[PDB]
This record gives sequence, structure tokens and C-alpha cells, in this order.
Amino acid sequence: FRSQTYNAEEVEFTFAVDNDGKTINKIDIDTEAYTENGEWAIDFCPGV
Amino acid sequence: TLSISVLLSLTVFLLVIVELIPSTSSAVPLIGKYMLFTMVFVIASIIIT
Amino acid sequence: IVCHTTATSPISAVTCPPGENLCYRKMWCDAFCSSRGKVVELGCAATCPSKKPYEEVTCCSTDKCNPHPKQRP
Ligand SMILES: *[C@@H]1O[C@H](CO)[C@@H](O[C@@H]2O[C@H](CO)[C@@H](O[C@@H]3O[C@H](CO[C@H]4O[C@H](CO[C@H]5O[C@H](CO)[C@@H](O)[C@H](O)[C@@H]5O)[C@@H](O)[C@H](O[C@H]5O[C@H](CO)[C@@H](O)[C@H](O)[C@@H]5O)[C@@H]4O)[C@@H](O)[C@H](O[C@H]4O[C@H](CO)[C@@H](O)[C@H](O)[C@@H]4O)[C@@H]3O)[C@H](O)[C@H]2NC(C)=O)[C@H](O)[C@H]1NC(C)=O
Repeated sequence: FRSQTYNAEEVEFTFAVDNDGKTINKIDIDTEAYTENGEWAIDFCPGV
Repeated sequence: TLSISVLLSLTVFLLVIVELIPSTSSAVPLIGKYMLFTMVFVIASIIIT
Repeated sequence: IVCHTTATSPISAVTCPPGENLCYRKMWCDAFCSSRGKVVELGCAATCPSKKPYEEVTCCSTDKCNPHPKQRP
């Protein structure tokens, strides 16, 4: 993901902060409502 | 000749079957279980022959 | 016993039906935990309700021991 228009000195990205005060540097999943794919399972999903 | 040609026909029909049955990997389909049963039955019959 | 319940809108304190006494609060996260926090479920049961691997369940017998996280007992 990136901004199509603005450079690093115009728009700057940061990760959202969880309600517990921890940075969510990963793809979030609704573990109670997500359903695994019929062919692939997800192990890790870090963000940088 | 009989057993191996039956096996060949079953393989061709498996090539047919793959067009019809779902390619899901979550669990073995009942039709897939029956197909595997038939294939193993043919193979065992060939061994015994 | 009297426990808070989420069956009614808004949450209200309702006396347990006969046969059940324990208050409980179950909370687990969903896709909207980004800003809204964990889901909240309130009710009464005859025994400490079952817990899913991702769901935290709390059980208490005291009065008003299951309020909403943003409200005091
Ligand atoms: C195929 O899959 C689908 C899903 O994929 C599945 O769908 C489920 O089907 C089952 C039954 O088949 C459903 O279970 C029923 O759900 C009813 C709905 O309950 C919800 O809504 C209630 C809102 O109405 C009241 O509340 C509002 C404000 O709260 C008020 O304004 C209204 O006037 C009204 O009073 C609400 O009460 C209820 O809350 C309960 O549950 C939540 C948990 O989410 C909990 O926090 C609360 O404390 C409370 O317990 C909920 O939000 C429900 O009414 C119905 O109740 C039956 O069982 C209860 C016992 O639990 C009895 O008391 C009652 O008399 C009824 O017999 C029951 O629970 C389920 O909700 C569906 N879920 C989904 C996601 O669709 C299909 O079943 C599947 N198909 C097959 C064939 O299995």
C-alpha cells in the first residue's frame, strides 16, 4: 500500500494502535467470524 | 489385459470426473471416497491376479 | 440473582429466570476491534457458560458483578 499522489514529505503512514495500546503491525482478522479458505491456511501476516 | 484395460478406462473416467467434482481440499468428498475405493479395488484385483 | 443482560436494548438488569443464578460476561474480538473494542455479551445462566478458544468468559455470583466495561458496578 502507498499513496498514489503524495510523497513521504506530504503523507506519512503509521500503524493503527489497538484499544489495549499496542501497535497493530499486522493484518487484522475477525477470528470469531473469519473462515479459512478451502485450499490455503494463513500462518503469519506481519506488516512493515 | 482385462484388468489393466479396466484400469485404463477408470483412469480416463477419472479424467472425466475431475471436470465435475469440486477440487476442495477441506475434506474428502463422499464421491471422492468412492472413487478412491474403486481405484484401490482395481489395484488390489490386479495384484491378486 | 439479578444480572445485566444484552438481550434487551439498551442493556438492563433483569432477574434470572428460575433455575439459573450465576451472572456472566463474555467478551471476544471481531473485525471491528480496531476502534470499537471487544464484543460484549451479558446474561444469566445456571452454570458458568462454555468458552470458545478465542472467547474470554467471566462468571460471578455477586450482585451487579457483570456491568458494561464503561460503567461502574
Ligand atoms: C444457518 O446458518 C445461520 C447463520 O450462518 C444460522 O442462523 C442462526 O439461526 C439461529 C436459529 O436457527 C438463531 O438463533 C436465534 O437467534 C435469535 C436472534 O437473537 C438475536 O437477536 C435478538 C434481538 O431481539 C430482541 O432484542 C432486541 C434488542 O436486544 C429488542 O429490541 C427486540 O425487541 C428483541 O427483544 C437478541 O435478543 C439476541 O440476543 C441474544 O443473543 C446474544 C448473542 O448474540 C446475547 O448477547 C444476548 O444476551 C441474547 O442471549 C440476539 O442478538 C434469537 O431470538 C433466538 O432465540 C431462540 O433461542 C433462545 C435461547 O437462546 C430462546 O430464548 C428464544 O425463545 C428462541 O427460541 C435464537 O437464539 C441465530 O441467531 C442465527 N444466527 C445467524 C448469525 O444467522 C441458521 O440457524 C443456520 N441454519 C440451520 C438450519 O441451522
